[PDB]
Amino acid sequence: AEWPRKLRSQEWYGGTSRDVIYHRGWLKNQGYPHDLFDGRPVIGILNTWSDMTPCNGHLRELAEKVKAGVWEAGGFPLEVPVFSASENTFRPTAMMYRNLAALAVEEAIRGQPMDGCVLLVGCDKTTPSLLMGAASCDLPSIVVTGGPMLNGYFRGERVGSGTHLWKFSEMVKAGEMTQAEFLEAEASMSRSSGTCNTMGTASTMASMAEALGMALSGNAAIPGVDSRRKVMAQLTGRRIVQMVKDDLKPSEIMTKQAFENAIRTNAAIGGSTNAVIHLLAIAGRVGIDLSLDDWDRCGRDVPTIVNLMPSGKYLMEEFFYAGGLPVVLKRLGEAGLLHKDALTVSGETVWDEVKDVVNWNEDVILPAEKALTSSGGIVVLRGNLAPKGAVLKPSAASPHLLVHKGRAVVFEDIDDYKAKINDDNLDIDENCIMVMKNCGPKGYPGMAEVGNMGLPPKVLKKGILDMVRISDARMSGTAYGTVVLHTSPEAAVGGPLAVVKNGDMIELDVPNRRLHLDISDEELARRLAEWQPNHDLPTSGYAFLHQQHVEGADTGADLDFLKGCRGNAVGKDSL
Amino acid sequence: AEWPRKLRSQEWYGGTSRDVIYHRGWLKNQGYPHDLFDGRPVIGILNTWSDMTPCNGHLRELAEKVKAGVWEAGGFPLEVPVFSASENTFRPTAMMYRNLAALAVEEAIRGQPMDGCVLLVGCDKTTPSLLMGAASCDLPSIVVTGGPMLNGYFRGERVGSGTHLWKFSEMVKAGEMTQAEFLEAEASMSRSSGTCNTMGTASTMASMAEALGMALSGNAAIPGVDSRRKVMAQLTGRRIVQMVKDDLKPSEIMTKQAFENAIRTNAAIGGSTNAVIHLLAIAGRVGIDLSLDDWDRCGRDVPTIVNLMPSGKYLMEEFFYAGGLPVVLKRLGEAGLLHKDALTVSGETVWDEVKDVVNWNEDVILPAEKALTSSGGIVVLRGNLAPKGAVLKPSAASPHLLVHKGRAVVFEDIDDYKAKINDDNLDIDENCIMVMKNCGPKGYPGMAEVGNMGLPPKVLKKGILDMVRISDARMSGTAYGTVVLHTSPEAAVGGPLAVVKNGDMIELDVPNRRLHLDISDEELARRLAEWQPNHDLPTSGYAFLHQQHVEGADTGADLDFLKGCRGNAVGKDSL
Amino acid sequence: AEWPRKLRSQEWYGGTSRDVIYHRGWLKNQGYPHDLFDGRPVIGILNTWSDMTPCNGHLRELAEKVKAGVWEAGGFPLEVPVFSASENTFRPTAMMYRNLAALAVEEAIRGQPMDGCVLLVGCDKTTPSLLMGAASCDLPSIVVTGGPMLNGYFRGERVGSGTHLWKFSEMVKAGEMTQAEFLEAEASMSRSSGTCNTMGTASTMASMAEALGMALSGNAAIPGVDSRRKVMAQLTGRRIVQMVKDDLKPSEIMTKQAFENAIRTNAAIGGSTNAVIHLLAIAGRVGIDLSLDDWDRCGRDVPTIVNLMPSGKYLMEEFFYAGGLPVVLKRLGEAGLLHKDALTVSGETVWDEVKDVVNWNEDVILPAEKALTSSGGIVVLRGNLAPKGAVLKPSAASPHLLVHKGRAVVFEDIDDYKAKINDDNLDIDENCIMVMKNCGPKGYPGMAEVGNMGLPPKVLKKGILDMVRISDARMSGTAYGTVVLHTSPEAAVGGPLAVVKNGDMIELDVPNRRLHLDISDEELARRLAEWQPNHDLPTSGYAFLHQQHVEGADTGADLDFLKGCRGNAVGKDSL
Ligand code: FES
Ligand code: FES
Ligand code: FES
Ligand SMILES: [Mg+2]
Ligand SMILES: [Mg+2]
Ligand SMILES: [Mg+2]
Repeated sequence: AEWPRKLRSQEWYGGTSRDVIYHRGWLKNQGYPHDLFDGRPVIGILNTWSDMTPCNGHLRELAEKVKAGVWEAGGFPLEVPVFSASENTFRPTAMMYRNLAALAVEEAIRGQPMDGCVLLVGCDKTTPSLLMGAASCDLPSIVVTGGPMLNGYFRGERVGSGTHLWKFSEMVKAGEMTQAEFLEAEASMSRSSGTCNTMGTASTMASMAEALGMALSGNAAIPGVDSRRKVMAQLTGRRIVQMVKDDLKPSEIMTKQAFENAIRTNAAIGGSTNAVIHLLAIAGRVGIDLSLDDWDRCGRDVPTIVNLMPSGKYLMEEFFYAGGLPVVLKRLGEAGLLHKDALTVSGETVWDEVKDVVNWNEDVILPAEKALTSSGGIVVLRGNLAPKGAVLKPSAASPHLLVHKGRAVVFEDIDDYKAKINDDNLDIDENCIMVMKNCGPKGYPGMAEVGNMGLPPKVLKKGILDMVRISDARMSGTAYGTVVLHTSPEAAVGGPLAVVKNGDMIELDVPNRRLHLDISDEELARRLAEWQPNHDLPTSGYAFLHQQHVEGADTGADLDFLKGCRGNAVGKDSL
Repeated sequence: AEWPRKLRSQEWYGGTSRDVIYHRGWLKNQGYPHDLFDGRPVIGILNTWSDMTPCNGHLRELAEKVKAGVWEAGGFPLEVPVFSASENTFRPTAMMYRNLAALAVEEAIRGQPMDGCVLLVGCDKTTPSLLMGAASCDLPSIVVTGGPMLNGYFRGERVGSGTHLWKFSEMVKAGEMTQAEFLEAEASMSRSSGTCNTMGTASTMASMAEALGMALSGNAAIPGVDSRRKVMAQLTGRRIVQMVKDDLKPSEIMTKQAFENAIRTNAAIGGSTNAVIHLLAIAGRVGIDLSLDDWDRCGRDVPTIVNLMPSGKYLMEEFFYAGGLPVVLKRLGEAGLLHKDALTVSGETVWDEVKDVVNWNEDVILPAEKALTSSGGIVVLRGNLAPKGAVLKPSAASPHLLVHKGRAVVFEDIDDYKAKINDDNLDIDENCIMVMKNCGPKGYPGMAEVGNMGLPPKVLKKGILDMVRISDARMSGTAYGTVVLHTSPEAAVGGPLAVVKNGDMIELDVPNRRLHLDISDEELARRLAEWQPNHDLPTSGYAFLHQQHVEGADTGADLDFLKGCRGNAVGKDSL
Repeated sequence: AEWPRKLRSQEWYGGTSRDVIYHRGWLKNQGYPHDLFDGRPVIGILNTWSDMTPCNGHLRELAEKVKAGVWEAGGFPLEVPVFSASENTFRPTAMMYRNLAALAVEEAIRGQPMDGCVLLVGCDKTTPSLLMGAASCDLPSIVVTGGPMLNGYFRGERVGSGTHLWKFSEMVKAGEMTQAEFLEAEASMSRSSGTCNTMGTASTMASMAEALGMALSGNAAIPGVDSRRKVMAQLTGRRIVQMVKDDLKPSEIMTKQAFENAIRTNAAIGGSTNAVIHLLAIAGRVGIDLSLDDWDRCGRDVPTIVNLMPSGKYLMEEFFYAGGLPVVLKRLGEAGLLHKDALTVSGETVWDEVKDVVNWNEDVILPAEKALTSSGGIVVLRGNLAPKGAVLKPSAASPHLLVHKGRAVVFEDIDDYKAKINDDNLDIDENCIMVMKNCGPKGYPGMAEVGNMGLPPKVLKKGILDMVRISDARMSGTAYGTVVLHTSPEAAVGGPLAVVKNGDMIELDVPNRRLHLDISDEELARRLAEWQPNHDLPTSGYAFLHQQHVEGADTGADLDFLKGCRGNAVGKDSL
């Protein structure tokens, strides 16, 4: 596009009408030179900082670095806080507030005199909520990630965010650790400012951001407190001004190719199962046709080569010193698995960004023959038990359980699980299949990370730590096990998983992508004909709104009316 | 000056040596793009903010604005706290520490990789101490003034910072007010963030710096919380980068013409007497030839026209709304009393910055025919009693006492004064002459603002509020009365003032600039013969340093070994 | 100590006089409830933060954490920036300004209404300068250390702060490495906020302050960006308030035993040679008699068990995770080498603080029988060549060189060596004694860190990296080799070292603490008798102050008029 030209902020700040004396005159009450309003690019810095989002606790400092970049680059920077859907404070689950955050972000961008956006995110759900909202305006935008925490440690041994909460609490159930030992691990578990240091949802959506092209190369793995995270922020501030002038919009970056790059990247890094739901959501805002079948297709025969927990051994620091995601993207290109000419916010293709990087540790970023799995992509299972799809993370499942048939042990909701799971009389053993209902988008409500249900203590004491588990919930990106997730449609809407009865037999078969309830079709229609809701039914509030409008996990669990891209047209004026 | 060129900051940050890797490499630990060390101007922003300098309490917010401007102009901003000699916390008196703060500032500038300086100041002694430090280096520098507080308000009346502290405290012991009522005025007295709102030292020094050309036009009177003060700071951050490229140095702005512009401006505004001391010290560092007589000469027949406490009626807000110092300066050029071609930090002559401005309240900036005084300049008296000079602020004195003769009532030090003044048995009437010694630079120590002695209560209860007062002390810029100050040599070093005796007659003659002790030259000669120095001289500490090196107030009371300009040659390196 | 009682801040802020109405009314312009002036402890938070002290980059965040603690404990926190003698910026050498900064710190304490102090330090010379300053007032004070940077890395390997600086630049001279390779490591060398991460001066002075009891247990090794740094700062804020109420003064803490504890801790951790100078300076302000001989006696037979560069293999991170200084202090006590009853700022004895900690890594905090050295204490050599003492750090020297005789190669000043060192025709071998003069306190001036002269490139290429080097300079605490330092008296004040000529025989016998010039008493007699002092002594500014008053390195290189403790009596009032 051509420059100079009238950007949308001049609808507020250019000219001489009483309307612009009002807008420009009132903002000057903070000491701004008059020429800031001359039509140079006005940059919104959307900031999800918050004392109650501790994973992003340093993003105010990151914001100052972005500002200096905009100043240098000739723009007018302005910081705008936005909804921070913090993973560790929000109950019933931060997943419930992702759409709300996206709503507020979209309105905050379109409603106000900003020409381009910088999106400062970190904790799990902040990255997709802000990308969803900016995609619905399609103004030039760029991601700055806060970064992982440093390695935690306990008893001279490496500890990873989340993954060891599962390990320790199971160990405690198995009699291999006391709750007091667990407590002492607390102080050194999260011990710098940043996001979970395993390959959880935070680290995955940072990789997805980088691999879509929405952040400068290297953005994903730089530790939160590392000097170069602040360099990257300043340089992002410089770039965005230039991006506005050129008019490099999100819709030119996140192409079908870009989404396929991010999908094969999730296989390579052992990405979290929530990337499936978020990438779908984000694509539904950009306007790209993207389905569960693209996920399954693209991740097939892509080895998981990044050696981090929960699938592997190390944490985010090692991955960063190994060279980070640009080394994964070079590999994907080297193996012919990359759209090399995808565009990035830098204005270079992904290949031209990464072509010359170096793997500094083949124990962290593995050679293709020593991968954790030769087909690392998440698998989509279908069948009468999950007619709209269900997913599993192969890089952290048990091989002997990937095909398995056992007797169903049913929990009607999460409170049903917590009541029975420790009962020593619970009729369950290691061959059984644990099934849980009503933990989906409408059922939980919010689709909580509870599908990685803990094992019966009496199985754990035989030294068995895995079992086939099925639910319509999610699990943490930090979790592991042979867990079948996102079962669609969810029970709370009369999907077949609502009618599963104890004793029923179920067949899992990953190679044939098959999830089967072994009852006749007559018995199924009969059970389903008697379905009813067995979950909470809100009468008002945002909970009501969510209950009425949230789609299923198989499409991204967006709100139906919030789908797609609504543009950035300035409204009528306010006076 | 050649641009581009290698600036002194490149001695630390330019090239590929082991030494440059150390220096550049370490600063980089804060997140700085490598191109910031490529030779752009590095701008040190010297901040006198401290939680214990309340008058300067908003300087952090101002420093951020200076940084923004620097980034804009393409320099490299680095904030650098420096000693803040707060007038209302430091005891025995901030004056003692003025030189200490100029020493620290001078070394902080030369010892580190600044190419130009920004001087963030406010409270009384911060302005002179930072200007003294920078003059001794002569790197491109520029001033940002903190700004005066809003008006105080007690019982619907205007209350002024300082001036009403003396008015109220004398009314208390006159029997016209109670301390209880004095205390009620407290919280509405100093009720915004900034300096004293009268025409005191901070308002005078702010004007001095503008009048010298060391600060952008309009700097002195903007209220501290007025949004146009932050605008001023941002524009100053832009322009310091350009002065470094151009090499606009302090020696080039503070010429002799500049200093006379300053002296004539001080008479026009009825400025603080401390302006005399501070300005002699500053010219002491630039190396300009400036003397007491220059002061008497230049303020002669310059009418005081700024109707502000303590000479006049209103406060700094009123001054700012009428037009601030630019009006005053223009009137000086219209009157033939301005060096119109003296150059300023802006690159323009002073006349060019002021010649078009508009006086918006002649009740505040008075026309010459209504001037508070016809000869507004501070006067210098000489005579056997002050061989090296004493000063008096006529625009806040009583005309009928400017020629007076009377009986000496003599106080040996400040304890003796406090011990005697309120004694109704003291032989004193309104026609006597109050004399105090041992309050000078070495005597007090530090030359405290105690020269405006309170009158004896019994005189005050006659409705009388002015008597002639002589001492070696200073007085606040906010004080008033017919007060003879800065008497040199001070008693502590054996000046004539030391041998004045109760009952001696003294003659004050201001038109003839005479201050005469009426005793025979043989009698004064022998009285001095028995003079002995003070006891309990400080044997160690800064107090020791000050006792050995401070000069008399007749020259600026700098330290003898700190006079002059030592330049800005980079030192040897530390490895 | 009685509580409640009148603290010294009430001299400014208690009661009803106009003097107090001025002090208290003016600070209230920043918005403080009246009751904050009720006499609760006013805590001065002395901050050495500065954009030009990048090693202390985060101390503003730490200051806020301290304030919060002071609020919680019921005090009135006020932050006061103070001189910041940044090692990586100041030139000629930050050591020149260590006393300047102590001067400022002292006056800012006694001159303002603070009842207690928190010292926020990091970079080498900040820790000692605020400790000297606070020692000369004796108000209750407590230290907060910034903390070290995270490990650096190059080519997947660990790089140490400063230590790898000397290492790499010597490999370039010996042909094993290019300047351009050197430059690549720079971006990953200093990669988080904090101090040098070897066992250098900052690490050592932080350890000395914990060893002294002047800082809370664990204070020393917590990295800058580690979340327990912020906890410690808030815990310190709480504690100082109580210290003021109890009146726990530094003279109560920094006892002879406490200094012994510090000297022995230095040996155990292989600390910097600069601790010898800084500890004596600090003792000179407290009034405790302490000598170079105390040093030699106390470190004898104390093995260095901390296996960090430059002496060992690892960095501060690993030291932190092994258990830090508490584990070291604990071991001294287990070996009978600890004053277990020395009292700390917490009101507990050191042994009571550390007696239960756990060594979490025997490779980093070694067992005695695996120590780097069995007698790790710094050694004090005497002899005709250093009649007043010289020092050497055994834990990082070559043992075959601790008893050696050789021909002297004499550089008369740092410019002399800089011109001679890389000339292949320089007559020198791996058995000569590199001697260099005129780098002492007065000579450099400021006693730069240059005693560890880079070897002759032709020797380095034979694969030799160590030679006996002797001077009156310091070296970096990150330095290694068989280096003799602080040779007293210095050459510039006519000490023997001044007169060595090439070819003189010098003997170094460390086990016998002897350093000998092999010439006749008469020939040395004659040599000195015709010695002239340096020409071009500085005649103004701080350089003159320094030339006139700095004592020798053998007493800590204070200024003579600053030694001792002048207390905290509030001065006369300013009005
Ligand atoms: S809890 Fe915030 S990233 Fe996991
Ligand atoms: S006390 Fe600060 S300007 Fe008067
Ligand atoms: S340069 Fe600051 S600790 Fe080394
Ligand atoms: Mg999550
Ligand atoms: Mg004053
Ligand atoms: Mg050092």
